[PDB]
Amino acid sequence: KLSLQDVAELIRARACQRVVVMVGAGISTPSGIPDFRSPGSGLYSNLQQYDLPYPEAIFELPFFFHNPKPFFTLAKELYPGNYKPNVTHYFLRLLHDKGLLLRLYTQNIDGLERVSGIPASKLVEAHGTFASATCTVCQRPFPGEDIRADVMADRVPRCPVCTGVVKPDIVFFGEPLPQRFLLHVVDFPMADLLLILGTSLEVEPFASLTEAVRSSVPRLLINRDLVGPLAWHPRSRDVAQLGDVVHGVESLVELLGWTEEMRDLVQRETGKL
Ligand SMILES: Nc1ncnc2c1ncn2[C@@H]1O[C@H](COP(=O)(O)OP(=O)(O)OC[C@H]2O[C@H](O)[C@H](O)[C@@H]2O)[C@@H](O)[C@H]1O
Ligand SMILES: NC(=O)[C@H]1CCCc2c1[nH]c1ccc(Cl)cc21
Ligand SMILES: [Zn+2]
Repeated sequence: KLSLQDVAELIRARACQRVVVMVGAGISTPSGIPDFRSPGSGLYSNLQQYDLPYPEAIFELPFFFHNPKPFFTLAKELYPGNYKPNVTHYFLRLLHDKGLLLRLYTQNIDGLERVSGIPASKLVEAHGTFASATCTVCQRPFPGEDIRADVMADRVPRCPVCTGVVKPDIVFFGEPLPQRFLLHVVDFPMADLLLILGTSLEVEPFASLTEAVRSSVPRLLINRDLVGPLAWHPRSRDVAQLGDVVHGVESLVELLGWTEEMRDLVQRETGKL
C-alpha cells in the first residue's frame, strides 16, 4: 500500500511526470461555491424557492425549455468574475509550472482552473463553460460575455436573430459532452499518476475514467470520502487522503517540499487578482 509520502517521492523524483487530474465541485467549496450532494449545503438540498418538480430539474434541458428563470437566477449567483481560485486550484497550477500536468479534466463550470493560470491547452472543461453561449432555437453562437449584463440584471437572455432563449455552453445533465472531452482516450493511457480531487464520482462517463489509467498507475484521491471506483474497485497502488481538500492538498504540498513555493505563488496570484 502506497502512502501519501510515497506519491510525493515519486513526483519529486520525476518518476511520475505525466499527471492526469480529475476534479469536481468539492475543489470549489473552499472558494464559496456549493457542491451538489453535501448534506445541508449542497445545491440539491436548498432549491425550494424555485418550486421545481425535483432538485435536478434546474440543470435539465426540458425543464429549462419550460421555465428558464430558475436556472438564470441560480446562474447569476454562480456567475464567474468574483469567486477566486483557492489553494487546490493553485496546487494544480503549480503542477503545470513544474511541467508535470499532462491534462486537467474538470466537471466544474466556475472557470476557476483558467483563472488560476492553467493554459486552455492543458484543460478539458468536460461540463462546458460560461465563456460561450448558444441560441437554444437557431443554434447561433455568441460570446459568453454577451449575456453577462442580462444575467446580472435578472433578465432571461434572448437571441437577437430569432428571439429564442440563449444558454451558456454548459452541459446540462445528460446532454452530450463537448468535443474536447474526446481527448480522454489519448490522455488516460499516457498518465503515469492520476489525481482525483473533490468529486463524488457518481456521474458517468466521467467516473469510469478513474478505471481508464494503467493498473500500475497510482490513483490518489483527495476528498471528504472514499468514492466511486476507488471505493468499489480498488487497485493495489490506490492512495486515499480523506478529509478537507485544502488540508489534504497542503499535506501533499509539504511532503513535496513545495510549501514555500506555494505560499509564494498564492501571494503573487492573489495580488494579480
Ligand atoms: N471542502 C471539501 N473537502 C473535501 N471534500 C469535499 C469538500 N467539499 C465537497 N467535498 C466532496 O466533493 C464531492 C462533491 O461531489 P458532488 O457534489 O457530486 O459534485 P461532482 O462535481 O462530483 O459531480 C457533480 C456532477 O454532477 C452534476 O451532474 C454536475 O454535472 C456535476 O459536474 C463530494 O464527495 C463531497 O464530499
Ligand atoms: N463548481 C462548479 O462549477 C459546480 C457547482 C456549481 C454548478 C455546477 C458545477 N458544475 C456544474 C456542471 C454542470 C452544471 Cl448544469 C452546473 C454545474
Ligand atoms: Zn436564435
